[PDB]
Amino acid sequence: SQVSTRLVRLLNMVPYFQANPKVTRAEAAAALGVTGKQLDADLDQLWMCGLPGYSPGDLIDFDFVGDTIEVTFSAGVDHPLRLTSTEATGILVALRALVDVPGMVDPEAARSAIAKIESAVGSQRAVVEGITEDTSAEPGAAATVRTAVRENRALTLE
Amino acid sequence: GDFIEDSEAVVAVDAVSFTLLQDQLQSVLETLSEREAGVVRLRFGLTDGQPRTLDEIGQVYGVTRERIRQIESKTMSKLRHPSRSQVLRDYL
Repeated sequence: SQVSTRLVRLLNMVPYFQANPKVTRAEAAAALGVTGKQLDADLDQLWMCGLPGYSPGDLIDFDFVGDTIEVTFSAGVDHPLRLTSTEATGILVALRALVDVPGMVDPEAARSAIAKIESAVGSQRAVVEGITEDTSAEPGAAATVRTAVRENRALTLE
Repeated sequence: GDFIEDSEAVVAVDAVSFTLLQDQLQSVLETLSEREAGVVRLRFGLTDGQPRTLDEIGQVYGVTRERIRQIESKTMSKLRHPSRSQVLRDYL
């Protein structure tokens, strides 16, 4: 439900703040896709909860420098929560659907992402799989189109 | 029964060390403001025998819990300065 998603986001905020030492308010809001007031309320709620015993040196403590967020005591929160079956399956399905679409994404990048996600989550051959291990059907026009899009250069198409 | 050591007896060295630690901690806390010193004493339970909770202190001082947490964080950051920790380094 909504409460479960809020709990997951609040629990995973700490590793995100640890990854970026001086992430600003705007970057955090864009990353989490939430309004400023909601992010402030979640930050306040996360600030006053931590280790049992409830000592100021035991619970989670921050360090506000102007409009920047930094973590000084993770209170044991060092890694983000694992990936559930549904979200991992959806991500794999989306990647394997978009790998076959020409020009939207590089096939090598999609294959690397699939391999890394499968290694991280420990999936096996009993999941969604593609048709061709190596396409090799691209004539190189898609790469040129993507390069022209990225660099904003003139392109000739027949 | 004459070769069994009583492990619950006072070592007669931790008592004097703890007394000196309390005196030194009071001396260090005397260098702060009244508000921060009172907040730290109430939160850590240095006052009489036991600690309190963040909401309780916020209600007693009539301020928001966010303000109490910010005050405690600032005080702890200040107390981590080497000047106020060099004296207490040898006690740990």
